[PDB]
Amino acid sequence: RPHASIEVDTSGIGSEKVFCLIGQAEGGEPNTVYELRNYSQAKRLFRSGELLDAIELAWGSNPNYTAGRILAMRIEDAKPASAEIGGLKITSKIYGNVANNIQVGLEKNTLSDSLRLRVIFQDDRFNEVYDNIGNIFTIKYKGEEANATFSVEHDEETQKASRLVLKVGDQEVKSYDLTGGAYDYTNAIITDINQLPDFEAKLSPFGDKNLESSKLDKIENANIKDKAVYVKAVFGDLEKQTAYNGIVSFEQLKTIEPFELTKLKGGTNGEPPATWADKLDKFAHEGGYYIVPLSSKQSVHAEVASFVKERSDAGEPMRAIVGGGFNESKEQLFGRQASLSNPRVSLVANSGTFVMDDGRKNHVPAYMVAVALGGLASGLEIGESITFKPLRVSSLDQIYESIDLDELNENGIISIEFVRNRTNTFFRIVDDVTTFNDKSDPVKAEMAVGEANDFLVSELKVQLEDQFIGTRTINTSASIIKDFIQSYLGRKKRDNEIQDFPAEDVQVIVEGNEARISMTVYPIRSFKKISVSLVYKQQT
Amino acid sequence: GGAYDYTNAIITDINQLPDFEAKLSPFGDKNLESSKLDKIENANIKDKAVYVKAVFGDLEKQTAYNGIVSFEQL
Amino acid sequence: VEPFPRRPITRPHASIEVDTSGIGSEKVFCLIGQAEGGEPNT
Amino acid sequence: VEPFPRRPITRPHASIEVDTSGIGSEKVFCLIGQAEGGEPNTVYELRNYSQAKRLFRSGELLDAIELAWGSNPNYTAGRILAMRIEDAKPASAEIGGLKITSKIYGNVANNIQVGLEKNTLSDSLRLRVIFQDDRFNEVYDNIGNIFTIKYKGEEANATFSVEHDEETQKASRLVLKVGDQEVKSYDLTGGAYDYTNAIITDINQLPDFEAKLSPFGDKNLESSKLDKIENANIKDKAVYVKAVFGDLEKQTAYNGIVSFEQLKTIEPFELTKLKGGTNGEPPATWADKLDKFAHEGGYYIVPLSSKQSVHAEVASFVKERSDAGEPMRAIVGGGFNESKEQLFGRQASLSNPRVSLVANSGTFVMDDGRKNHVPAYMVAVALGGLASGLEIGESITFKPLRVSSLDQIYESIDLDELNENGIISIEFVRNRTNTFFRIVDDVTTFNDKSDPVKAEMAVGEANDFLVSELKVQLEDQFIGTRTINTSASIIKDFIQSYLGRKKRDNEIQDFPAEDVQVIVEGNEARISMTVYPIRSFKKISVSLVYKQQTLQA
Repeated sequence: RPHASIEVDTSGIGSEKVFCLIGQAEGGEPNTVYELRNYSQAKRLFRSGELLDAIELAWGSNPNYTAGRILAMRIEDAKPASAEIGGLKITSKIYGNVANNIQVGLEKNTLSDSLRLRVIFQDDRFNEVYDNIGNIFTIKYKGEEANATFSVEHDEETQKASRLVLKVGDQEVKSYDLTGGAYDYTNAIITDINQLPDFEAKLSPFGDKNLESSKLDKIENANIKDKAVYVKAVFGDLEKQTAYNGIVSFEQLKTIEPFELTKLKGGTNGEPPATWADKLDKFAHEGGYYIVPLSSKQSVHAEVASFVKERSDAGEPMRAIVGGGFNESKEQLFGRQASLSNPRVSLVANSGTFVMDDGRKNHVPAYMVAVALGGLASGLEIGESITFKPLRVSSLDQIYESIDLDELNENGIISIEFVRNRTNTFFRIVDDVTTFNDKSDPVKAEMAVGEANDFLVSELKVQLEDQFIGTRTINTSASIIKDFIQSYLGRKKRDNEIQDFPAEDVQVIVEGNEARISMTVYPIRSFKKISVSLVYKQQT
Repeated sequence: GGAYDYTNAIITDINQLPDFEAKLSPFGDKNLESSKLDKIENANIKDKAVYVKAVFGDLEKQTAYNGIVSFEQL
Repeated sequence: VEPFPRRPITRPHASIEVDTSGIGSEKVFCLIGQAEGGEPNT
Repeated sequence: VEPFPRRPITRPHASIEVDTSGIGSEKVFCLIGQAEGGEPNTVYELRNYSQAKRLFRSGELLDAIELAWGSNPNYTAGRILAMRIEDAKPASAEIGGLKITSKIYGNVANNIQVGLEKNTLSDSLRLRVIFQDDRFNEVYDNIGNIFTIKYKGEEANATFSVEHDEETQKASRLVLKVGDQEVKSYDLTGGAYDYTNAIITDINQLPDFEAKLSPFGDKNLESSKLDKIENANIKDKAVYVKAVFGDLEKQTAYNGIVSFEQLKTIEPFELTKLKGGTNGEPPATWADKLDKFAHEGGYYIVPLSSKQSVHAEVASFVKERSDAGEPMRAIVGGGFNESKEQLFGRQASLSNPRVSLVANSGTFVMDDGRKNHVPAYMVAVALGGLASGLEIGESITFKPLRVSSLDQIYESIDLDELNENGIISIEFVRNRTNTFFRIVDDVTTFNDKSDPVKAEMAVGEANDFLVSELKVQLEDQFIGTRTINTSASIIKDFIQSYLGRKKRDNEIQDFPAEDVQVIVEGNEARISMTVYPIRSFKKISVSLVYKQQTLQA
C-alpha cells in the first residue's frame, strides 16, 4: 500500500580502548566475563573482594581520565549452596560460602489450609513470605441432590493429571481429560466448569495463579456440597510463588513436606587456580586492550605476557601492566624486568595507600597501583602519554630520590616521585617506559608511541575490511579508495592522533582481486624535553 | 616431561580431586620444577597438612635475584 | 616489517606491513686498567 | 570456448561463443624424515603446522617442518611435501566375527580400543571407540533397525523370511508369507528392488503388510546385505530388520579412526586394545623412497640423515630427474660439529652441480620454547626453506639465517677456505651495534667456478625454471596447431611476450628482441634467441680519490 517512511542516522555522533581486570572476588559466577558501567552493577554482581576495590580504584584513579566498560572476572572456582528436604531440591543463585546463611523453610497455614514458604537472608536485609502455596481454585456446589464429589488423579507414566471429574451422587456431570484437548491451563478448565448449571470451580481468592492443567495434585472423594474443597498443586504453584522474587530456586526430584527454617549447605568459595591460562583464554575475543592481573605472582605475569603476545599475533594487540609485593627492593624489580623483557609489559615499583569512597584507608600492594595506572592510560586519548599525570595516591611506602628514579627509568621501570604543593595531587608519574630497555627504539620503549601505532593499524584494518572487501570493482573504486584513505588520514590529523601526512604520496592500484596501496605518515609524539634560553640586553 | 614439568600442574590436579586440599605456599613465588622435589615415603595426608620441601630448589630460587653470594650443593 | 597478521591467511582480508624502524657512528671509547671489583677478563 | 546453448540448432536464432580465457612455478620444497605417524612410502602435502601435527604426530620431521616454515618469517608459508621413511604397519585385532584395523600406522596405533555393546530398549547393538592419547571418544549407536515390518491382518499366521544365495551367501529374496503360502516374494533379480527403500514402499503398498523406514537414522541399504529373520510374529509385535553388516558401511566405515570388516557374525565384545602396530626400520636402499617424488613438482629436497650413502643416492636421484626433464637440487648437512677435513671428504665424495653441503650446526629456538640443538642437516632444511621462500632466480648470499647460536663461529680464514672448496658456511657478524648470523655464499659442491650456471645455485635455478616453463608452454600452445602463414609471426610474438614477462618479473636481465627469429619448414619449427642471464653482486670495488679545492669569500 502507499505509506510514509522515515530513517534516522547516528554514526556521526561518535576506538574505545576497553580495560580488563582478573582477580579474586566474593561473588559472581566463575569463568564468566561481564561488562560493567556503574558501581551499583559491580556491587550487585561482585559482592565483595579485592576485585571490587580495583574496579572502584579504576573508576576513581584520576579526576579527569577515569576508564569505562571495565571487563571483570572471578578466578575462584566456587559452587552454590544447596540442600534437600523430602522430594525437594534447594539450590541458591549465589556462588560461595555466602549462600550458606540463606534460610529456607516451609510451613502450613491452618486458616487457608495452605503451605507457606519463608526465606530470610539477613546480610541483605531480605525477609519475605510466600503464603497460600498451591490452593489454586475452590470447587463449590449449589444443588440439592444426595451428594456431589470430584476427583483428580495422576498418570504414573508422566505424573500428569489424567482426569478432572465432577459428579452428582455416583455418576459424572462432565469430565475434563487434562492429558488431552485444549485445556492446558487451569483457567481454560474453570471457565467451562462455571458454565455448568449447579457447579462452580472458582479460582482461589489468593491471586490468579493460572497453573498448568497437568500438574494438579491427587485429590479424590471430597464433599463439595459441605465444603469449598481446594485443589492445591503445591509444586506447580511454587513456580508462581517464586516467579520473580526469590534468591533460592526449587526443584522436585515424591511429595513435598513442611520443614524447619533451615540454612543451606555446600556453599564453597574454592581455592584459587594455580595457573590462569584457562581463565585468561576467555578474554581472547572480548576487544580489550589493557589488562592487569590482580596477583603478585611472576608465573601469572609470564602467562599474561604470553597471552597478550598471542592476541597481538592474532591481530588483536594488547598490553599489560604488572606489579607485586610490599616495599620490594630494587634488586627484585631488576630481576622481574630481566625475566620479562617484553615491550608489551610494564612493571610498577611503588606501592602505597588509597582513600576509598567508603572511607577505608586501604594499604594495597603494587599491582593495585598498576590497575590504577592502567585505568588512567585507558582513560587517555589514543597516543597520549601517562607522563607527569596526577595519580591522587594518598601515600607511598617509599620516596625515591633523583638518583633512584634515574636508575629505575634506565632499567625500564615505572616509578612515582613525591612532589609538593601542586594544584591537583602531591604525586605524578615520571615516565611511560616499558620493560624493553632499548631506549633507541621508540615504539618498543615508550607505551604511548606503540599504542598509537597499534590503534592506527587496527583501525585501518577494520575499516578496510568493513568497507571495500566483498564489494564490486569498478572504475571509480580506486579514486573512492584514495578519497576514503585521505579522509581517514585527515580525520586522524584533526584529532591530533598523528603529526601530518603528505596527501600526494597516497597511491592505489587495482588489478583483479588485489588492491595494492601505499602511503606515508609522520607519527605522533609527546614532549620529553623542553628547553628555553634567554638573552639579556640594555640601552644606554 | 609434558604438562607436569612444574609443580603447578601437580597442585591443580590434586586440588581437582574433591577429597584433597593442596593450597600453594603463600610466601612469594616458589613454583619450583617438579624434577627437584625431595623424596617422600608414605606420609599421612588425612590427619596432617604434608608440606613438600624441595630445599635446594627454593634456595636457588630465593637467592637468584638477590644478593652477591651464590650456592652449590655438594 | 611485520605484517599485522603475522601468519598470512587465504581468506579475503586486509594485510598491513609497516616500516617500524622509520620512526627512528657513536665512536665508542675504551679503557683498560686496575680496579678493585669486576671480573679478571670480561 | 563453447557456444551458448551447447546444442547446435538449424532454425533461426542467435548464438554466442564466449571466450572466458585471458583473465587468469610454485617452487615446492620436499622433505624426508622421521615421524610417529603417516603411511609408509607415501607423500603428503603440508600447508599448516596443525595439519602436519595431525598426521606426523611427533618426531624430527615435525621439527624440520617447523624450522623450514620458520626459516623465512618475512615470507609466506609455502607448500611442503613430507614423507615417512619407516616401513610401518597398522595395529589390528580380530575379535568376534569382525576384522578390526586402525588407520594410524605405527606403535601408537596399539593404544586404540574398540568394543561393541547392546541397548535393551532398542534391541540394537552399539559401538564405541576410545583413543586415550588425545582423549578421543566416539559412539555409533542404534546398530540395526534398518526398517520395521508390521502386519495388520486378522489371520493367525503372518511371518517373513529373508533367503540367501547359497553360492555367495548374499541376500537373494525377502519373502512375506501368510498361512502356508507366499503372499509376495521380493526376488532380488533386478529392478528398483536392489535398494531397500523400494522394498519398503512396496511392502507399504501391500493391503496387509506395512513397512516403516527407520526413524533412527535413514540407512537405505542395498537389499543384498540384509540379515535373516524367520518365524517372527509380525502380527503380534513389530519385527526389526537389522542388517548390521550394512550398518558397518553406513556408520563405522565412513567415519572414525578404525575401519571394520568381516572375515562369522557380528556380536558384542568388551573394549579391547588393538595390537600389531609396528614402526619398522628404514630400508638399506633409499631409491624407492625417492621415486615417489617423481611427478610431484618439487624442486628442493633434503633428507634428515648425515649418512654419505643417502647423500649419494639423492645425488643420483636428482640427477636422474634432471635428465628425465624434471630438474631438482638437494642440500645436505654433516653430523654434529664436524671438522673441516670431513667437509672436504664429503664434498670430494659428491662434486655434483645439483648438490650443496652445509657446515654450520647450532641451536634453534622453537615456538614451544625449546632450544633444540640440532645437526647440520636441520640447518640445510632451514636453507632449503629460505630458498623456497625467495622468488625464482634469487640468491641466499648474505641473507640472515635466524638461528639462535652456532657451535663453530668461524673466522675469515675458515670461511674463505670453505667458500673456495665449495662448502656453504655461516658467520656471526660481530662488527656492529647489534648482532646476527648470515650465509657467506651459495656455492654448490662442484669445485670449479668457470661455469657459474653449474657453480651458482641461483643461476642454475633460473636456468632450470626458464627452460622448463618455456618447454611446457611451447608444448601446450603450438604442437598440433595448423601451420598457417602467420604461424611463425605468432610464435615470435608469443616468445617475445614470454621473455618480456620474464624481464618484468626480474627473473632475467634483458634480451635483444630482434634476435628472436622463427623459421618454419614442414613439421619442424626452428627458433633461435639470446637472453642475458640475471646475476647477483658478489664483489664491489670503490676507487676513492681525494683532492683539494680553494675558496674565495
